[PDB]
Amino acid sequence: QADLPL
Amino acid sequence: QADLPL
Amino acid sequence: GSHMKFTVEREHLLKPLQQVSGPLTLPILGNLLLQVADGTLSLTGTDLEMEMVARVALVQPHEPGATTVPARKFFDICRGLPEGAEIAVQLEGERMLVRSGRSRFSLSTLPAADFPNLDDWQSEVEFTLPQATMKRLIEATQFSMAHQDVRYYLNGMLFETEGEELRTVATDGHRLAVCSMPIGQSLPSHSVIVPRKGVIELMRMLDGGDNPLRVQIGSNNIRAHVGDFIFTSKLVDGRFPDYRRVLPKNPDKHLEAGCDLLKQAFARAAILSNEKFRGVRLYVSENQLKITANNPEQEEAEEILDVTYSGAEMEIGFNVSYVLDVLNALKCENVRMMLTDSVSSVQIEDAASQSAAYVVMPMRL
Amino acid sequence: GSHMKFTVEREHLLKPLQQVSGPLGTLPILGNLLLQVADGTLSLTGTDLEMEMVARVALVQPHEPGATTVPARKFFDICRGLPEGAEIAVQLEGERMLVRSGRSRFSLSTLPAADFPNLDDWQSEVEFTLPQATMKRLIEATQFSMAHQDVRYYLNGMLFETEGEELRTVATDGHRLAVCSMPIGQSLPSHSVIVPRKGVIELMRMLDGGDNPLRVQIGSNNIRAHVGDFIFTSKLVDGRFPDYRRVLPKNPDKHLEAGCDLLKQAFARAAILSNEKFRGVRLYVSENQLKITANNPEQEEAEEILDVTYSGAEMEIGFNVSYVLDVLNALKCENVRMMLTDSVSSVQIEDAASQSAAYVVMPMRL
Repeated sequence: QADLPL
Repeated sequence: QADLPL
Repeated sequence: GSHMKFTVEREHLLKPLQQVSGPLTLPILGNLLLQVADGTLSLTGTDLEMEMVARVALVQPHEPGATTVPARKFFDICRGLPEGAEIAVQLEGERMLVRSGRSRFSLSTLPAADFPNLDDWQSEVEFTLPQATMKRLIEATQFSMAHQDVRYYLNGMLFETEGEELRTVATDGHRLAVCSMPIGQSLPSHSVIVPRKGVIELMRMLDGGDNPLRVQIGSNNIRAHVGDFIFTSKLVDGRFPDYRRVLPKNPDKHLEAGCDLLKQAFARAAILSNEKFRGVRLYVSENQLKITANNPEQEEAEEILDVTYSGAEMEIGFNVSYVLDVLNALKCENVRMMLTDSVSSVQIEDAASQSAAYVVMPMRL
Repeated sequence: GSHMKFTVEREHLLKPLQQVSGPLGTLPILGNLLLQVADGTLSLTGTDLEMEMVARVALVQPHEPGATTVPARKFFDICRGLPEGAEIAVQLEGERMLVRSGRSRFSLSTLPAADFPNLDDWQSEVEFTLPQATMKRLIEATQFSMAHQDVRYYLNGMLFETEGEELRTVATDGHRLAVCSMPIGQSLPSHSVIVPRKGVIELMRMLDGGDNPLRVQIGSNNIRAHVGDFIFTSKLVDGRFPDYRRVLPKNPDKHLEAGCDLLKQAFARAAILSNEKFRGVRLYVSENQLKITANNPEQEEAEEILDVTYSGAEMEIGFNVSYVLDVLNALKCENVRMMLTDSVSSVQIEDAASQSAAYVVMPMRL
């Protein structure tokens, strides 16, 4: 899983 | 609790 | 028989798949056995103690053979397909393919030869009865079976044929339930103990419907046929107790009251009973029942009910969950409680019917 | 008042008792409800220290003022257990609370009312009203995307934002994001607050569907919702929430449109043969076609081919299928639009017919 750029 | 006479 | 293949409508596969999954540790036990031969697809599920078989007619061309596939995955795939879907199945090497529309699933398999079977056996008694009658017998007594008692024979239900009646008995050593129903046939006398997991699965296969239930009993097995399903279970060893000797002898105090009013009064008193011991005290007096409960925080519940009673005054203690279980099982207008003294069991029944009887041993409070 | 006493119809007490118990589930008094009687009103309060639920019950029969706290579950179960139409007479007797109805008597333990936790006084900075159905739609459209126990504690909740004439909710857990906005028909000041997840869930459970409007008051550190005879108050999460405007994919060059139900069912079947831990599915988009593939460590495989509307460049992209299914289940519409960029960038998913809500899902490495 990749992270959303928050 | 009492036991039934089985 | 090396290249199993079949095509079936989803609607003909769903209920059989759900049913055979009932008995479902060891990898093979998580799989269903599929067998195709001369117009029939057979589906089997087992837990080694019991087995459930479903027969599905194959009206479309098919090729014989057998395999085992993960039950939950195969069911979920078929259930997930749209209403009216045609499901084409075939073994391809060591994989089982499931195809419908433009949906394709490749499942792992284990060889059909590895699927465990129950030993061969012979039937001694056979009878047919309505599903509704078996449902009534089981529902009337199932709650009184023991769960993990050291007396293994109590972790199940006695099934007994006597005269023209079929009877169920269940007891955990504290309380007992007995129900008998006439089944319009003269039967030999036989008594077998069905394991509690087997009782649950027999119940699961009764769809309420008019398909009759055919029962076959052996010395070490029981088998039930309902529609296109066949359930077989091993029996439990041991000498089940005799309910005839457990019923209170000559109860001299008869109380009658509305089932719902009695149930609701016990249910409210239970709120303030000890969470572990669950004890309630009953005080019977002329046309009155008083129920009291207290817990270690010294909280107290008291219920006073008008009842029909004209015997001697007495006080008796009970586990309220055992009383509530009986009242919940009765589902009738009026209940009769037959008492003797503070240290003897109570017999409880529907005031209008003697088909079922319940016996609860008191507590010393 | 030193001798609290009231008589109420069971039917007027049941729904308020069930509702105020919502925040309940450490400090013993937190397992109790606060009962307060004064001038024709019975107030019932439940709290978990972060939020509180209050119910006001009009007392039409003679009563005596006072207050106490009683075990919530036991008091509710006694009232629920009583027959339809029962009159429930309650009174404090020393340190016990007595509950009487017909010939049923219950003596309950108490803890002092003086000891019941109270949230600090506060001033509202914004106030507005809206239909319960509108608040329910905003929360339901996004609540599934909140984080549960993330270290970025501001993600374990939901952003409530007023902008122009709109109320907006935003929820994200760092992998996916949901945003929904609805018109209020009132010009509002600009405010953004984070409601704790437990508070969001309780607020959602308080919205009885009915026509009673919802009045919302927001302070710097608290939020309050008034619905009928109930008042929900919660502390806010003191942190900086991400900006959804910067999370939405910039210029998605690939637009796919398909039936919501058909896409949902295809993902739901493919999910069966996905890895139980990682839940990965592979999507291959090509001219008017979507192919969904899933495989697991046993090398079992699911493949779904769907006719869709698509005319962009071919691409493959991986996703956690539970995140995709969560979005499709939240959309509840006829058609969906998926807006893609590349294999390593987020996707935006929306109802093809409405821009009220938007969903953003980050892919998995294939």
